Amino acid sequence: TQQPIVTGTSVISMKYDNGVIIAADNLGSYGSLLRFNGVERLIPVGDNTVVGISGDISDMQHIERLLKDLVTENAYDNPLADAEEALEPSYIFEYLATVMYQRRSKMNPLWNAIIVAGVQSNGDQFLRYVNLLGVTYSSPTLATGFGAHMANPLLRKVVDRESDIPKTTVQVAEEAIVNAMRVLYYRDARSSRNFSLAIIDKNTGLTFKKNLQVENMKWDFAKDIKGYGTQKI
Amino acid sequence: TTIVGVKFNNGVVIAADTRSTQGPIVADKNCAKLHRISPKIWCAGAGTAADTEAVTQLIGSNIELHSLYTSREPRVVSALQMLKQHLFKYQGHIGAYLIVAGVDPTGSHLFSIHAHGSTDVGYYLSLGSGSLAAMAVLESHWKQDLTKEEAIKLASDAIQAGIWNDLGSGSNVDVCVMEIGKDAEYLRNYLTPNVREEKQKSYKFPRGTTAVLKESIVNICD
Amino acid sequence: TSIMAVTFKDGVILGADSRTTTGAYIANRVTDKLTRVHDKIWCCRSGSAADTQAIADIVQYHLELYTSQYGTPSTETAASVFKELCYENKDNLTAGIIVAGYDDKNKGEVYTIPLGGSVHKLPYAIAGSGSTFIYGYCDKNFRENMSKEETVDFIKHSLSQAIKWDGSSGGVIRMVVLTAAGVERLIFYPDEYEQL
Amino acid sequence: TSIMAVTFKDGVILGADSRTTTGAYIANRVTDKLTRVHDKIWCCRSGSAADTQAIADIVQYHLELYTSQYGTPSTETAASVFKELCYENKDNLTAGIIVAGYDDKNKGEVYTIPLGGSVHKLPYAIAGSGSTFIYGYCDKNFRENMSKEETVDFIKHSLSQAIKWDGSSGGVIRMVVLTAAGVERLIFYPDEYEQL
Amino acid sequence: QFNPYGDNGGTILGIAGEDFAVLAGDTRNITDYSINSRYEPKVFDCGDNIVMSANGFAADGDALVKRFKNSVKWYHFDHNDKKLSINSAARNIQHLLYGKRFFPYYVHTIIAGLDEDGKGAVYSFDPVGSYEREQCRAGGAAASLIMPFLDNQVNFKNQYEPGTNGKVKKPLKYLSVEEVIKLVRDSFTSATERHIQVGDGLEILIVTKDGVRKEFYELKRD
Amino acid sequence: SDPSSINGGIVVAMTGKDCVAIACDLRLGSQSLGVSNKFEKIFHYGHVFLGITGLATDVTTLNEMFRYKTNLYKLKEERAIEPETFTQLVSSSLYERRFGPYFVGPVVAGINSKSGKPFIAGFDLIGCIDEAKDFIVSGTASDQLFGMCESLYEPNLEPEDLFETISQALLNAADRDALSGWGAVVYIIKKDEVVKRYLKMRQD
Amino acid sequence: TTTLAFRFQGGIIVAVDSRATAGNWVASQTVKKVIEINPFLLGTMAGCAADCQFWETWLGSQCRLHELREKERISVAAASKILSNLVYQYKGAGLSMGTMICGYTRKEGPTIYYVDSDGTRLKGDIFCVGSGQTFAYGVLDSNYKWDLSVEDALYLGKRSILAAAHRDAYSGGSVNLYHVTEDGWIYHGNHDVGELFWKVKEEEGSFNNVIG
Amino acid sequence: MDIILGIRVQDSVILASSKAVTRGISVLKDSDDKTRQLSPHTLMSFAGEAGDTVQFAEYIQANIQLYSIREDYELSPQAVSSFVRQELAKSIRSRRPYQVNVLIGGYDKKKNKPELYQIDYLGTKVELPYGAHGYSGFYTFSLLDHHYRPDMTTEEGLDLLKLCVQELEKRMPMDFKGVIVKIVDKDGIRQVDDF
Amino acid sequence: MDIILGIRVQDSVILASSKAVTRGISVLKDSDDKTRQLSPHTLMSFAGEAGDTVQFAEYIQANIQLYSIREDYELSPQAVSSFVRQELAKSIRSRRPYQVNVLIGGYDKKKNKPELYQIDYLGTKVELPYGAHGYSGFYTFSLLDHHYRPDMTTEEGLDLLKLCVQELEKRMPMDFKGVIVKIVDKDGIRQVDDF
Ligand SMILES: *[C@@](C)(CO)[C@](*)(O)[C@H](Cc1ccccc1)NC(=O)[C@H](Cc1ccc(OC)cc1)NC(=O)[C@H](C)NC(=O)CN1CCOCC1
Ligand SMILES: *[C@@](C)(CO)[C@](*)(O)[C@H](Cc1ccccc1)NC(=O)[C@H](Cc1ccc(OC)cc1)NC(=O)[C@H](C)NC(=O)CN1CCOCC1
Ligand SMILES: *[C@@](C)(CO)[C@](*)(O)[C@H](Cc1ccccc1)NC(=O)[C@H](Cc1ccc(OC)cc1)NC(=O)[C@H](C)NC(=O)CN1CCOCC1
Ligand SMILES: *[C@@](C)(CO)[C@](*)(O)[C@H](Cc1ccccc1)NC(=O)[C@H](Cc1ccc(OC)cc1)NC(=O)[C@H](C)NC(=O)CN1CCOCC1
Ligand SMILES: [Mg+2]
Ligand SMILES: [Mg+2]
Ligand SMILES: [Mg+2]
Ligand SMILES: [Mg+2]
Ligand code: NA
Repeated sequence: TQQPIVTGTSVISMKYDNGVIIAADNLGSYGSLLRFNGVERLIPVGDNTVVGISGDISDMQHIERLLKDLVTENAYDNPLADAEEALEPSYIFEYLATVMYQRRSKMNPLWNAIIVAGVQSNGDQFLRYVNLLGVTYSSPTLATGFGAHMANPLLRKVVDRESDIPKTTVQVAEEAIVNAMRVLYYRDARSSRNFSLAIIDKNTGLTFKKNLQVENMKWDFAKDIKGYGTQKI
Repeated sequence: TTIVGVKFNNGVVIAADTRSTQGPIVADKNCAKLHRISPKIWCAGAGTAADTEAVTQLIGSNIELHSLYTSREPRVVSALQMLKQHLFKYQGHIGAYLIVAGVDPTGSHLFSIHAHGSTDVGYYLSLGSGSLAAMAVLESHWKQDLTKEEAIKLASDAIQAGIWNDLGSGSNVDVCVMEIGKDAEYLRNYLTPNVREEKQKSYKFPRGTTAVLKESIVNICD
Repeated sequence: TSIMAVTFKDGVILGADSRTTTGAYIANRVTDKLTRVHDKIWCCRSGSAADTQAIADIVQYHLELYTSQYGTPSTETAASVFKELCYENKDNLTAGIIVAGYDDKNKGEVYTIPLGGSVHKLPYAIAGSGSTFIYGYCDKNFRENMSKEETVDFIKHSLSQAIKWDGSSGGVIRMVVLTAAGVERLIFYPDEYEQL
Repeated sequence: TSIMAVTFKDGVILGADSRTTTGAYIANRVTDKLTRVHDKIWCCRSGSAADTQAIADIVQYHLELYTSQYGTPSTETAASVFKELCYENKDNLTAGIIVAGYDDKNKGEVYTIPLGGSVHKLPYAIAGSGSTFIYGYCDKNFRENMSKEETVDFIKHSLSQAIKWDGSSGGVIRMVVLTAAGVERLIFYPDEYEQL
Repeated sequence: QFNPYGDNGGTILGIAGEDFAVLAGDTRNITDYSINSRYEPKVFDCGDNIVMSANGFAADGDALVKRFKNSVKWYHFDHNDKKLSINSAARNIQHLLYGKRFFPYYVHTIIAGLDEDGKGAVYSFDPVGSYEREQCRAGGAAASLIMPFLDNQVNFKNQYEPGTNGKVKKPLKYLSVEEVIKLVRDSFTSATERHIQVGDGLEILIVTKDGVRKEFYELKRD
Repeated sequence: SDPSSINGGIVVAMTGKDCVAIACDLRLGSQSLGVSNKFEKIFHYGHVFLGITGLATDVTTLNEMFRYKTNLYKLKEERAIEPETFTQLVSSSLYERRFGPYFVGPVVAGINSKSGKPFIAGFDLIGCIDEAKDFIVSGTASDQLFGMCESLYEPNLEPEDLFETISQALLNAADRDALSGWGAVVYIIKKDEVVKRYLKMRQD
Repeated sequence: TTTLAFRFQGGIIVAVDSRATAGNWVASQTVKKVIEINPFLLGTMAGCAADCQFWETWLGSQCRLHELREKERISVAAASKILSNLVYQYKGAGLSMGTMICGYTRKEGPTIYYVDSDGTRLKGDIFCVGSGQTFAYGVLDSNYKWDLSVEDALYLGKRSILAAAHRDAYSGGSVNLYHVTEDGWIYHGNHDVGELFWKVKEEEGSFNNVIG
Repeated sequence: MDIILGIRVQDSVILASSKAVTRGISVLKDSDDKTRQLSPHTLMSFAGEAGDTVQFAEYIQANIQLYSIREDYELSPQAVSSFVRQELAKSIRSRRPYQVNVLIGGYDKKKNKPELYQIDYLGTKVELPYGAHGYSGFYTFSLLDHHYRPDMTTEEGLDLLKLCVQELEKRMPMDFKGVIVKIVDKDGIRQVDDF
Repeated sequence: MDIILGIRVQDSVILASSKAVTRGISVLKDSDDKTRQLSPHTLMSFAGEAGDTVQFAEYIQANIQLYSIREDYELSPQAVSSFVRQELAKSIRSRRPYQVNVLIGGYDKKKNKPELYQIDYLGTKVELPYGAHGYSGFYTFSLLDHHYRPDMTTEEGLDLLKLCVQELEKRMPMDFKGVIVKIVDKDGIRQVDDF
């Protein structure tokens, strides 16, 4: 039985025609205190997978070490470690999903919500979620925390079902993700302006973008707002 | 529930879904969450269904009497003040979360009231279980100097976000447009994107299927 | 919330953020926490939005009725009415209010009223959840008899830090200037204050 | 507690107050919260005195055994051992530790380990109950590549404010300077820092 | 305090014919008032002409299905590729569930297939292992809505022969696969209307001696 | 100690072509113990019918209360109360007890004598009106009734057909609820004739 | 549930209902609450369905192992005690079982043992177990005599379950009858209450509380 | 308190009520009459919380007797039962409710019919051919379902009642020290002294 | 379970034990023997938590019988009681203690004296002229304080015991369905069939 201390907020993601996009802000909250501002919550595994993690940061750092160790262990006695027998997103996910459910069953969970985004060896897009309860699900769009409430509605307007994926380009998909991150900065009290974004394409590969900022924000209309009702001045 | 309010050029528009729940069960598939306080002051309600209805009727009654007393068309701030003082008095036990809007001699207005009696002001607002789905849309597409047709679209789009993505919201979209200098138009079932598909079979029973023990004529007359 | 009120040479300035939270959700990102109870007597509200709102409305009513009978009330009088409500209903209220006003005799005055309902007259006052992070900064940087421009910078820099560290604070920085000249409303957007 | 560790040009400086409380009673007013785990690797302890003490003793033992086999450990290695204890025993510990050390290759380094057991490498770090009051001040005043004298003043002024506002903090300000030159212990009494 | 259980919603339904059996289930996955997936299958082909679904807490349901699939695999290894009969699978599942009697799998389980005489079979389980063979069974969130409908339309309960003075019951008879699928589709559309955790899509798995076939149908997405 | 599920019971109402139907079970128990198999839950005030489920003492109390109120209505108005108006009276009366409510689930059914339109409505224990074209359900087997009505119902049924549909909705829903059943009554209501039938159902 | 079993001149009668509950939700109406352990041993089920189902099937496996090892059918006493010693090991953990081990052996004769989840084990001539045990006792006790005929005893057992199925909200479905003699157990059919009630009411003239 | 039964037959209503008054581990009395005569042809038995029972019974008794004197007329059993129900229906939403369950047996002289009403402390009224309060019902209802006939005589009703008491004495955990039986018919109320 | 009594007289020990086995609102059995013979001249009655009672009694019985076979010798009542006490003294600090109270009546053949030991579930042993467990003692102890004499015969002891059962049947709330009486003397253990 735990309680989360230093926490990370929403992780959002979606599929597009050739691959997947995933994003998450760089904040490490300590309750209401916005304590740490240089936290990377997107962790690449190889050149074909990115794991986005929210929840407890100490448990996130533990998972980082497991994935780091997984790459090492896979390389052992494996001449095709950088080829046919490289780590797939589906392998990495199933490993984590096994761990998450084992820990909840021992009543000592890893207090996290995880999204594994990647591209398989056959070109298929991989996007699947797992959390502290060991609950798993997949969808064209996936998000954690506040992202589930605010991002998914926006991302589902772009890709509402499976047939909408081939029709969605990387330019359109990235635009929707960046818009969603802005909306979260407006409305999530444990979010930050700075964030990271990752694209895993079946042609261009892994593109990891750091130090992004939310921009083109609408604040001007605030100047006209007075009191809470009757106040004219 | 999912409810919104949006300001535009010459007035204000409010909208709502039409689902009513009792646990995980849908009690009413086409309920009316848009309430008339006065002819040109309408209220969208989320929370405890009976509270939103009763509190809106009570203040609407007192507003009518006030309008008759003062020989003036009622103001939105009067409804806002009366509602918030009533709700505050009951310390949140009357679970009404309202979006109050309307036009009056002062202009066009848009407010929100919480159950505990706190009021907000804004150009676009959303309340209820699907308020986060709706506000995501409003924050994405809202802009200054909206037209009437643009505001109705934005409002109904915000409600749709709740209908599809929130389990506490569903069925149809109701709208009410309050423009300055015009009558307020109440658009009941403005959108109906959740029509039930034809059933595969008719379950009309053969007459005599049900076993009966007694029969009798009931007297309803005097 | 992060709120503050600072006296200076020509009068007093009130300052506040614009964030209203229901948990970790921001219900309103453009809130006006600076409220008028009289021409040149304003207050900063922190705590329960419903409670502070109801109190400010009653005080506005009392001071309007005071003005009708006895003329313009003092800032001390306004603070006394706030206190009386906050103290006598302390078991049912969660309101931390800063009262600030401008007389011509007494110039700028600031009174802070914490949870208990006690009154404290000060040169400057800070309150709200985000005030904890700027006690050190505000104490080191505050000076008496500052100019208008210095006081605006003091409040801007202070609330900037409070907003930076407090998740319950954010949005725009609203300010209200109270002098003999009149009442001036100021606003400052994230793109400006964030990179101070 | 109020504690902090700050990197600078020549290395790193650790700083702390000297107050130990059992409720509102000050059990020890001359506490030494700066503890040596290795020649030039020290830590600042906040939280449970018993827990942080037991941890530091185990870490000192591990690094002594490390040195016997593999030579001088890095500051990162020291922080890793702290983390491992704090993370794996998070349900039974209340320890907020700042680890600071000086390598000749890596120069001054600071790692903070909050309650959860997470590790965060930073330019400077603040912790303890009194740190809340100086987030604003420290962010505005910290600069990279400061001198020794500037860094001492930064810590002195910062902890001065933390002590001023936090009742759980007080007494003297102890500091430990970690450079290539060696290890220097500093102390500052109330009569000096109070009137800054 | 940490709560190890959750509710992922949805609902499932199994009907047995003379020479076939169906096991249906909606494809919606939820937590609280949010939708996680609109298409997340929970009816699986487990081999040996057995289909299985464990509805309730998805993590427990996936774990159970995974364990049973693995049980079938080792049954082949240990008993010379013998086919696991539906009655033997049921008993095996009881032991899987009861093994966690004091820390249960929060799922209502249903399996379907053909018995050793070639006739359609449906077995249903409680969360701790009690099981029973039936012609009909609904499980999950909307089981209370669907089940009485099946009692009426599959086992002809409360239906008497017209003109017999409620003395002669409507005779029991097997249904065609075409009639059964009509009942499944009508059952799920009705359940989708009044239960917020049910919707999005419907996936049916039909089992005959020829193997396992699938059918998919859209459901309302509100 | 959940007032709504001590005594048990169900009520369902449906609309047809120029007709309405309202039905109820006959059980009254004290949790597991069945006490009475004659406890009817449908009452009428003129041509307006009211069914009430929930705590039996409140069911009896409300009947007596609405009889009281409709009798005075008739004396002063010099006419029988209509379903739409009665529905509003029920809502008022229930919300009057907002913070100490009657633990009931009432259902109004009837035909407007002026317009001829069939009318049904349902309420929560505090007064929220639930108007419906098709059907209204109430009781301890409300989930079951929702599932039966939502599948079996079709619009514009003739009185003789509507009787079969509502009776089968009630019967099969009641058999999946432990606290409902033990007999049943169905009212078929036309513009100027009302037939009441007692159903034969399983007695367990 | 409602289960009974009584001893008489012509052996043992065993009668049970067939309802399963999940609160006020009727989970089933067609459940088997008697387990045929061997041609001479029966076991009734009441309480948690899974506990009853699982452990009484397990009991049958233990009784089979006994006759393999000892080349002799297990006694009713020994069979009941295996089960009672098992549940006593789990005492406090939360098992809910109300059982009756009924059977015939040469050394014992017709014998009934009541066994429950808190470790109680009692030999006796008459027992009624379950949520509706009291309703069954009322009819059974007031009509019971040792000298009942096989025909009358079968009916009394059937009528006692019917009585409970009627009044007890958590009992019903159908009646499953059994008769245990020196030659073993004999099944006497499944009797749906939907038809049995009206048949009994008409023929017997009882159940005057109900609207005929 | 504990056991109170009621059986309506062809021409009379028979009420049986246990004689034991227990407090703690002591039976304080074994001859207690748990009933009051409300009017010449109406009898009310009662059971429930200590003190509340008698206080309520006597309060009702006083009111019915007051009515009788005022109008020089006996209220019908139906009318008395409705009055009693309303008093309990008020009570349940009071600061301290009466925790009393009652059976009202009466003979309506205008209809020439016996009537038995069962009312619990919530104010839940039902007319019945036979009734019981408390745990008694769990045995007697099923027993009476079997043995009761609507056209029975008073003597047949007493034998039917003996069958209930015997079953209760056999299977009930507590010693209730037998019952006081009373018959209500056209000639009024009388007590059976040898039961 | 509930009522177990014991009376030591001149030449014997008499144990009375109630026959009722109640669960819930049903008396499941009215002929239950709440005792086990530990050895030819030692008898143990028991009362307490369901299941625990018999499980404990039979466990002790098995151990004493094992000792008898091993040594070809009967343990003294004092020795048996000390063994039983120690088992309960262990039990009370176990994960799940035996909630069983016992009376051990025995005839010591070496001393030619009857002996009665009262041991509660905590392992609290006392030798007594008369003993009881549960609520029974609240009536019987004072009664025996008055009527008991140390030099009484077995017949006088049975009359003294009848006086206890009568008092309990009068004042105890629950119906305990009479008692099974057993006598322990120089000739061993025998049961009184007509009580
Ligand atoms: C969405 C649907 C909430 O899920 C809306 O808020 C909706 C608002 C609404 C307004 C007017 C007309 C219809 C609908 N709210 C509800 O439908 C509401 C949900 C709700 C239930 C219980 C609550 O407090 C415990 C709060 C909100 N449903 C109801 O009010 C239903 C009709 N009534 C009840 O469930 C009965 N309540 C009475 C009050 O006390 C608890 C039980
Ligand atoms: C910051 C956010 C924290 O102190 C500010 O004080 C801010 C002040 C403010 C906000 C809006 C308008 C004027 C002034 N306070 C809030 O935003 C306030 C946070 C808060 C709520 C309740 C409190 O104790 C009762 C204390 C602080 N937010 C609200 O009041 C919002 C509108 N409502 C709720 O959270 C609903 N509450 C009602 C009270 O009970 C808990 C749920
Ligand atoms: C400041 C004072 C408070 O945050 C510091 O963190 C300081 C750190 C310190 C003190 C001495 C040496 C090195 C570092 N902490 C304390 O003074 C500490 C306060 C504290 C107590 C308990 C805590 O949770 C378990 C957290 C902080 N004081 C003590 O440890 C004193 C010596 N002992 C107690 O107060 C006894 N505790 C035992 C644990 O539970 C409650 C009572
Ligand atoms: C009557 C109907 C009252 O229940 C009978 O006792 C009946 C007996 C019976 C025997 C064999 C097969 C089916 C039914 N009992 C039940 O139907 C039983 C009631 C009950 C539930 C839980 C209990 O304690 C744990 C005790 C009695 N119903 C069930 O077992 C139902 C089908 N299953 C569940 O409630 C599942 N629960 C069991 C406990 O663990 C969590 C899941
Ligand atoms: Mg200090
Ligand atoms: Mg929806
Ligand atoms: Mg029943
Ligand atoms: Mg009653
Ligand atoms: Na039950």
